Amino acid sequence: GQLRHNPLDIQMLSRGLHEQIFGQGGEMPGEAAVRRSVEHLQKHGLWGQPAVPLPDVELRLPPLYGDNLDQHFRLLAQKQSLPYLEAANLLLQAQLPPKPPAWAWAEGWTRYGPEGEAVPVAIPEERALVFDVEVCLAEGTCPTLAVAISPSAWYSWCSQRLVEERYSWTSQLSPADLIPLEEQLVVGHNVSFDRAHIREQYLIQGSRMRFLDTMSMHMAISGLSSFQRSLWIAAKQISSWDWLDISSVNSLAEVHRLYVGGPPLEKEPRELFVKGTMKDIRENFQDLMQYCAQDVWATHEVFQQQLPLFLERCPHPVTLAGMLEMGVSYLPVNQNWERYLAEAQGTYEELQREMKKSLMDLTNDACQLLSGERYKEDPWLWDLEWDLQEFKQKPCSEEEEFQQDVMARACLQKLKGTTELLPKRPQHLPGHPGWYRKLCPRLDDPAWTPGPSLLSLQMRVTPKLMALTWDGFPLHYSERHGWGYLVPGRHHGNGPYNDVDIPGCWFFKLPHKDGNSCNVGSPFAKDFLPKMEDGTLQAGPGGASGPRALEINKMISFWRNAHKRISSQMVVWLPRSALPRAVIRHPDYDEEGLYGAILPQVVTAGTITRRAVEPTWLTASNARPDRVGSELKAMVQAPPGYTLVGADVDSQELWIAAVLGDAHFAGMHGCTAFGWMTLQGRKSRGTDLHSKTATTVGISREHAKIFNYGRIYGAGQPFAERLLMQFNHRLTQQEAAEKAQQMYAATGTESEMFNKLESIATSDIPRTPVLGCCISRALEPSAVQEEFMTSRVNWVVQSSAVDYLHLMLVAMKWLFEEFAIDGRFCISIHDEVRYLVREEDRYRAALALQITNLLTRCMFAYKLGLNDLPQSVAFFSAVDIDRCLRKEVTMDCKTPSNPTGMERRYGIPQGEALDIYQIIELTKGSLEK
Amino acid sequence: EALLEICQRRHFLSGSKQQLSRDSLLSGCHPGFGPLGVELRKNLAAEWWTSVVVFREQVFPVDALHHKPGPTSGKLRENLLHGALEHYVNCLDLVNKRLPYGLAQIGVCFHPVSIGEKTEASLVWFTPPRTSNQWLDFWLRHRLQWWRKFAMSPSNFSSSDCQDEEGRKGNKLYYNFPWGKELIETLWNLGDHELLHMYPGNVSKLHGRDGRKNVVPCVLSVNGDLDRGMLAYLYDSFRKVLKLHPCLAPIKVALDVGPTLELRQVCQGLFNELLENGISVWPGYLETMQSSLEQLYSKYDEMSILFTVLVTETTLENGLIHLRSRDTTMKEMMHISKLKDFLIKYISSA
Amino acid sequence: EALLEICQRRHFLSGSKQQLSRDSLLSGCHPGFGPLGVELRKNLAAEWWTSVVVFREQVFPVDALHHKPGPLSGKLRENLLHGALEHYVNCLDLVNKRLPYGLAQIGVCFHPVSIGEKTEASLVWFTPPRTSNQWLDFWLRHRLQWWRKFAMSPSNFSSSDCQDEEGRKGNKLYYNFPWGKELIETLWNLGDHELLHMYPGNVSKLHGRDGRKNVVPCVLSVNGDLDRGMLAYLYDSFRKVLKLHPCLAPIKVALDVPTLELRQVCQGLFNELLENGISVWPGYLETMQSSLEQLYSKYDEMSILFTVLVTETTLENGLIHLRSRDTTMKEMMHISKLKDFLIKYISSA
DNA sequence: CGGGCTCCTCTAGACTCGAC
DNA sequence: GTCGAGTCTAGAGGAGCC
Ligand SMILES: Nc1ccn([C@H]2C[C@H](O)[C@@H](COP(=O)(O)OP(=O)(O)OP(=O)(O)O)O2)c(=O)n1
Ligand SMILES: [Ca+2]
Repeated sequence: GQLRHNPLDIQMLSRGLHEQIFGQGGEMPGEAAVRRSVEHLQKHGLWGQPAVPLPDVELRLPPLYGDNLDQHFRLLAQKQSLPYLEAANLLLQAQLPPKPPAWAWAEGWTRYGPEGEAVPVAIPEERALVFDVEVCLAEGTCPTLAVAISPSAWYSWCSQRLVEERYSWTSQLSPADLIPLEEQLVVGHNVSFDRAHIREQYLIQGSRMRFLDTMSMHMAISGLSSFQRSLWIAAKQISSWDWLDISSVNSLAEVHRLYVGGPPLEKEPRELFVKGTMKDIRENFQDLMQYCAQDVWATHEVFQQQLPLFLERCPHPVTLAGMLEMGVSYLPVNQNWERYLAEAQGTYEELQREMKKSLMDLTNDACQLLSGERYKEDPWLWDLEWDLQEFKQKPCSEEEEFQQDVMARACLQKLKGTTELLPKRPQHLPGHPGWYRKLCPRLDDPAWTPGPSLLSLQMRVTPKLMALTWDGFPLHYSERHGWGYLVPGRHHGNGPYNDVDIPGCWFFKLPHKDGNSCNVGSPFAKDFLPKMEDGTLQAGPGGASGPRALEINKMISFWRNAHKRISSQMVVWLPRSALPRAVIRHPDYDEEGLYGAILPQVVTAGTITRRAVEPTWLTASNARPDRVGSELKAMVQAPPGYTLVGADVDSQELWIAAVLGDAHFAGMHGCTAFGWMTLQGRKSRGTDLHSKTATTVGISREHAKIFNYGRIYGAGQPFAERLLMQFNHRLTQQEAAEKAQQMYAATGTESEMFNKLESIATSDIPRTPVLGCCISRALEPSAVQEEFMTSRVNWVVQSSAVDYLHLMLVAMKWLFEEFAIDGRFCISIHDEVRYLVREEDRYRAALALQITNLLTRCMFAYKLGLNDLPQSVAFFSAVDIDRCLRKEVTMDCKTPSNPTGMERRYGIPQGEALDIYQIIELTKGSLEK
Repeated sequence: EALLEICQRRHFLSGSKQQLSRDSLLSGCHPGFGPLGVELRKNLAAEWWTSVVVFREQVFPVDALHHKPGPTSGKLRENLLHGALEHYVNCLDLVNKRLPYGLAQIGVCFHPVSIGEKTEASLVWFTPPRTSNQWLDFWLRHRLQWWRKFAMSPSNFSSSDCQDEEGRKGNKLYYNFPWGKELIETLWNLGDHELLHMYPGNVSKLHGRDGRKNVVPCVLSVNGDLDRGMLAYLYDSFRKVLKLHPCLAPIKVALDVGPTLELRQVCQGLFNELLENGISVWPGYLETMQSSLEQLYSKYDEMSILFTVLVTETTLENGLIHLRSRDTTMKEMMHISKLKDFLIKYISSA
Repeated sequence: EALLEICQRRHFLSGSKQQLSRDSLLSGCHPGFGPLGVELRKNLAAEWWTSVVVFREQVFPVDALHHKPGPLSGKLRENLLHGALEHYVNCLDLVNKRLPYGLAQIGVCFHPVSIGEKTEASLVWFTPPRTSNQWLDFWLRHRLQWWRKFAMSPSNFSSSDCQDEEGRKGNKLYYNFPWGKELIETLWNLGDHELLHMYPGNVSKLHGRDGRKNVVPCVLSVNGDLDRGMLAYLYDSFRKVLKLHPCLAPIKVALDVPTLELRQVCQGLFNELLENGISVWPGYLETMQSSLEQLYSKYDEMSILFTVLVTETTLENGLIHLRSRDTTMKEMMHISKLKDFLIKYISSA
């Protein structure tokens, strides 16, 4: 009988899988523990509920090397990261001669021997390096120069665009435009940036070179939170301050001052590589290369001072293997990327000019109120600058017609020469008022556009121009209390404020989505669209003029804040020779198309929870039918012959907290009420905790995620009420409070989770309950006392999720290497893992990912001592097999910039989301070919 | 009815109220437009040409005769599509048999109502069948943006997908006139049926190049009404002001004088300068029946005149001339030397 | 005959070679014009407009329909005079009851031959009888100067004086085509007879201010043929080279050609030249390439002022080969000075 | 007491630098 | 030698992600 049950009647893992994973010899929880669990469940009214059995799964799992799961994972990770630890130790035992006085002015790589002799080499040809790259920002994204430190000799790289002066270089980057490098290890401060300039890193096939980062290890050892970073910077210029002397911000100067504490680091004041041209770099070549070498040496010293501490506080090899695997992200693109950029920019400009037409018309119609001093009668525009400046002052015959024309031209020319009388500096619209002057660009601007083109909804005069009103009251801005409205008099919403002291008026702030403490900075936020539609917020012109402004603001808000990031993404277009034969021979291959890749500049550990941080691709919005350019991730399209096979873990932090609470309570699954509730539920039936919450309260499932994860980590009942009122407008203040008490005072259901989290948090040396990784030195109780409590309690679960990601990466790499699965790691979001696999091995990759999830869940159970795993969370709900990258395999990504969808505008079809029961039938249950 | 009376008073629409029935204007039974109306229509034609033919490497002008002889006598044309399709084989030689390429033409067509005359702009866009829907969507977006970017209320320019009696895909462009939405531009994704009927026999002549593939193009036909478009822009523009687009205003600048002989020569020199620049100027220094400044301002506002240049006694002292815009109603003191650059920049950057 | 073959090949004239004949071209019954011919006629219309309506405060456009309704059962128009005469009353209010004024128009006129459509540039000048012949001579001289401005051999643009049967002074402009002299324009002094016939009685509406007194002006007809003018200029401009005047030539510069980066440079130059108002033939789009002599011959037969070539050396220094249609002298100049050079060359002539 | 991140635009202050 | 136009930094508020 494959079906198994625990003393709590929860369906456990199948008998075959349990025997393959846990073997035998487990210890029973004991009569007392079972009695306590039954008593708790009956007290919370959950012991009598039944459950429908799930089909059993029989798998011939790959042979685990060790005696149990932990030893197996340790062996896998040691095999994966053994050469790179050796390279790091080689760096730890390196002595170099002083940096050469004369840097080589030659294209390519130069090797510096003793005394400073420069020898040209093709590649550094080393196993461990310290790498820094300098890029001329004003010229483009092509690397300018780089200096590398090897244990034997120095290395310096100069580009063809720095030694040779040319009229114009190609703006489409190529592998021939990158730095030629490459079992090798490269160490850098923000090595992700320096990794993106390596020629061989953009190949579709993977490489054995891994990258180590100084910021990531700094965050692992003695990192700081965002609030902690702010406090640290403020102190450099909460009653606990012992954390200051052992922590620093990710700036290389501060990190070197912390871990080394030598002379202060020297920074160039000119910043030529950022605010300079190529000529300045050519003139100051020696100084810039010396600065680069100094930065490389400082990074080397910091790495030497950091690596032993990182190995001490993160002794599990899986941590290092997952940090190395997380730094090889790879996002393929094509000419559709360029077309998407063009279409998004065009749609953004069209909507921008559509809004600016109405804004400029309203402004121009307001200049007439200057005449007759009629602005004193306008409630919206009685406090602007209407003053006007004075200008600064220090049948004729052929012969007759020609003479008349010449005389007129000469008279005009004579009066044309009076330009010397007026001042050289042209005055900016002296005639028009000051508020109108501030909104107009000057003629010297190369991008001058007629009229008040420098206007947007975000400015402080736009609501006054549009005569926006709240419940029949004109909007009023208070610098102390943000926006609001004026009620005539001398209504109770958001309370009055006497600080404005407006004669015969009252000031009430607009309702902010985050409470009375916050201030509204603009009435055009997404939260005010329902109020505009309802009628509380109205425009003076009325009709569709008002709501359309907010609609367009919502549509173009994301692109406005992300066009610089998305357009400046470093894309390197691989030529036909560099592409594999499989891509070329595939029917979908296009001769006239482009095939390149974008390497995300991922900081592996940019969080105190050791999470990753990428400015764009970890902030990339999903496709929506309203936001302009929201199909950003959908433009990451696999090359011909390749598919993006990946999946998302289901209810990660909920399960981690539940298993921790259970293990604290009793060595069984589903002991506490919260653990039992989390396990009892399927995603195909809509009865999981997120779906159950989305049913109980009318908010969406994402809002349910926000609500649950807030309630877990210390959100109060007022926060719950505000969230419910924000994401469901049908609820009133009294009605929303009823549902807040229904899920907060009725919890204890989650008492054991809180007990375990506060036990780990208040420990002198907090450690991850799975891989044993320690918290940052600036968060231990000896340094922070009772402060940063919420951050520390959330750190346990978040770092457990990071350990989950590390385990997933290690297991996936092991399965790919062992069974010869043709694919590579694509990108990992905080709980997602995408792998660029060939079309012929998509189902093998899906089965490998299912096995990886099963192994990771079993590891989480075993490291806590539960000695078993429920069947409910033993496999992925569905593994996505899609050509492009999107949240769901069925969304067609309709956008204001992509109205026809991905199927019509491009050639992207819809993929499939398959469960284990289907993957097994598709691949006969074996990963082998 | 205020718009029609203002058009009559400022010579946009000729005739009395009897001939200015909106049905007559829509049908084309009205008499010809006034000189300002002619200038507005010419500005619309110039902008359409700049957007369609000039900035496209594959769109060429074409000349189709106003009458179609033969099968029983000849007839006057009702569409520009037939004449442009008659030149497909000849114009294949220009682009070296490469697709897509277009033939454009702005002309007058006659349809029964009484014969109503309409100024129409056409674009026959020969495309391979593979991307015919993509090109239809692209041209829909492009023409809709072209109509919207000269409009104070672009929301009144709309689109509507439509199917022909044969099921051929197409789109229709409308403007929200005060009475209702009237069709002003129609894009049809006509197949090769028209080309095959007009060129019976071997299909070797019609073979265009889709990359490296020979194929018979799919006739994407775009037809737009310029008289109704001009009337729509007059309604859109309409203190009584006709806020026509700066690139569509019939009169860019009106020069007036506020020393009779010397100021006459100064204004004459400025007139000749702005004219040679390429800016049409309304002479406001010749009207013997002078009026107050406010009446002149109202008259220039109703005429869609962008700028009123004033040359005064102080101009001879320091070269400063008053300049009032139609938008803010504020004038600015600017030197004579800088007037031509400012006007050119204002027109081009609009 | 060679010129007509070149025009047909180079898309100055549309239709088959058999259809295109001298009589059909002179009668308006030809199949039509090619894109180059359309642009040449458009340049002619623009120059005529600048010469007549522009630079004058007394000349206005005319909007006359193609058909005349009412009893003579409407008919296609035969001239643009009737529309101007019908607009006479309103144009008096337009000029604020001043005098004189004009009503010039360019449009398609229908003449029986078949149906012959000609593009005619007319000029209806309303002047008081005090200064009739003075304005007639002024218009004659200005029109002859305009015709001779673009001519390589302005001696072929003749002018003659002819008297009609009614007994009214008139002039007839001509061009000396190789086969003979053909009428390209004609001036008449018709008088007030047509306006009186079209407005019988109530002469108070027709009164205009000739200074202090009120007079009914006469009618002056200055009617030319822009199609015949286009043919005359083509014949005057004809090594097979069509040396058209820069203000009339349809295409100014031909741009030709690492395919990708050269294409990008050519696209940037093309965009700049188009934005600055210079028509460019995009010859760089053609993957197929022939001898540079063939390209030069093609661009010469298309009346293209200059041929610009972007090569590999351009990326390094920015220099581009430039070939002149008139002088056949090649030179190297920086690609950033081409726009200003072309603008200066056009403005010079 | 939600947590951990990302970056933008706008406004104010400080500063400087040139023009008269 | 005073003062207005750039310049730069910073802080706030908004908005993407998990
Ligand atoms: N507002 C949020 C959103 C997310 N997370 C954390 C908790 C999750 O464990 C992790 C992954 O994000 P998801 O939203 O994907 O969480 P789930 O994986 O549980 O979502 P689902 O399982 O429904 O796909 O991010 C959080 O703490 N707070
Ligand atoms: Ca998940």
